[PDB]
Amino acid sequence: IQMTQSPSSLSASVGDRVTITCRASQSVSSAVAWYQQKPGKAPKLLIYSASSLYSGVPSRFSGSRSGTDFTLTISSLQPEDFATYYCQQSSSSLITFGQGTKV
Amino acid sequence: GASAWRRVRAWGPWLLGLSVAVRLAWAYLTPHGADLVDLHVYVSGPATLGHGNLYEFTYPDKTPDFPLPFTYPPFAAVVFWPLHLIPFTLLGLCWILGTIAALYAVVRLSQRLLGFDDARAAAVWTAVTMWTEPVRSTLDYGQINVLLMLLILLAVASSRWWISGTLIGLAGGVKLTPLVSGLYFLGARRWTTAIWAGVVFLLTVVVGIAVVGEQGRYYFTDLLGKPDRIGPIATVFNQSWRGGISRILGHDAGSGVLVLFAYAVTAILAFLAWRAVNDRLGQICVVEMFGLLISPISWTHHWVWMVPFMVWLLHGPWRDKVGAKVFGCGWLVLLLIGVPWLLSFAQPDIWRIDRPWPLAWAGLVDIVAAIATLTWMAVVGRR
Amino acid sequence: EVQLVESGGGLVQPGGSLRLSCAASGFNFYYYSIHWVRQAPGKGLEWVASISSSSGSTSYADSVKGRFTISADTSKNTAYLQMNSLAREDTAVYYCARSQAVYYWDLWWSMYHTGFIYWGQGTLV
Repeated sequence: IQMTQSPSSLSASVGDRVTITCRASQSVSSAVAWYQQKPGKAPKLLIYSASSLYSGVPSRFSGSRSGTDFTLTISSLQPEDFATYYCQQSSSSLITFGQGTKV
Repeated sequence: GASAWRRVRAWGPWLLGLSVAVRLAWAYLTPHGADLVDLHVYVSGPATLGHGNLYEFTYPDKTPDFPLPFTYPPFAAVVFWPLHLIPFTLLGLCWILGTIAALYAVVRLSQRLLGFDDARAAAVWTAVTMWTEPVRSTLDYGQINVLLMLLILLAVASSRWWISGTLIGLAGGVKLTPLVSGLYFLGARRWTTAIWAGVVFLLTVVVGIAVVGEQGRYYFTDLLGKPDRIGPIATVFNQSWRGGISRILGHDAGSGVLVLFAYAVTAILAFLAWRAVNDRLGQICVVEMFGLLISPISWTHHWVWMVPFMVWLLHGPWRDKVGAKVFGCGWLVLLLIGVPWLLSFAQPDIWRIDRPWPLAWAGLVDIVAAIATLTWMAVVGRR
Repeated sequence: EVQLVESGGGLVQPGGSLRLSCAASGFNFYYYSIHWVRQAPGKGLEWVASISSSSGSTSYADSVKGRFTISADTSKNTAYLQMNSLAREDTAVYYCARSQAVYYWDLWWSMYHTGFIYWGQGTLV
């Protein structure tokens, strides 16, 4: 399954809502997750099933099903929330993380 | 001892195989083991179809004392008319195997719902719960309760609105008791699926009126699904609130004030219990635990929904809480032994309502266990 | 409380074998699916293996198919992933993560994991 995301470093300003696309081919229902990975660390899951955020993740985070397309939206980068974000489709057959996307 | 737990899990297929062999041997080696009073009713109801004597039908051949009637909805007779085309033994063995496979499949669906697939553990669970009082009662009488449980959990598992709605509607058309499962979909905010399930139930009513019409009618007016016609209300097997209250009373209160207060208190307890749960399996198990308590007639063989509840307790999100393990083992020891089955011997006859303190108070056993579980869930959720 | 520990991540010659090990604590493997995710330097995350640890079903990628065989160990709570004829381009940071697999019956079963809730530290294969 070919998979791609928004261009990396598509939102660098601090103090504004940021948008990102999670382009996915075929149809994976709502089996999409978004992760936060600061360099030199391990990714931290942000939203599961692409609709509900994880426990402990700031409530500013919000991902929504845009049809076959998927997006991740937050408030801003106030608390130094800068990291490379990844999104995957979990069809249980072949999981693909797509292209890496930096904040 | 988790090591022994793994060892017994690995011994699943060759424990479920043993259970099935034992059950099949017992049914077809002992007289009245394969009596199947409720399968024979399902076969002899439609067998009289087209002759105006289907609900006036009685079946005292197997229980001369109590003539078994055909109290099922007419849609059930429509669905069972094909059974009329199969020889009785070819259907009895098929039905026993079907109930067994439905138990295994429903255990597997419960495991899937909890988020893990385990064929070996599913086989072990089927073998262990095969002999729980509700399951053995269903197998003995041939009553279709494991099949409808399988249909309902298949509906719950499938997120597709049409599949779940149609399954729930058809299963509720066959029997009106599992209709309470629809309430879970109301709790799950699945309004469209609930609407479609109701529509399918109404279309099953229409099919019953079309096929079994002119002989079975006014099924909701002038009949009200009267509990008395189905069977004795006070017999200890009737573990609903009505049965136990009648035992402790000596006279069927029915819609009395005291029964209404119990209905309200169990309503609040079950609502709090559901509010204390977050996973699909737990929600449906609580909904069906409440349904088994509110329905006017809930025999022991109706309480097969406890098996998914024990699966939830011993594997669900609450597979750690001290109370969760305590109440799971309590339900296992209660059902595997069976207090109502043991107590049924004491009473003079299934039609006797007067009881002394022991035979009446001990008749509230499953009611008390269910209410204790509901209260525990409510308090642990609120805390 | 809940922690993930990865004791593997050695250096191997081009072609050979290497056994990653992802210890787990604070939860039961059988109740979750353990996944291995790799991230080569200068490139993004790439899924490697998605063992379920309950049904034992092994899922791993096409370029991973001919070089990996992910094991499991429920008794010791470890992943124990294995390679063979590796190191052509496999230099990465093989994380291990757990996930909750939720199923749906759309007339036939279709597993899908809810997401990798907990991740271990980084390895240096």
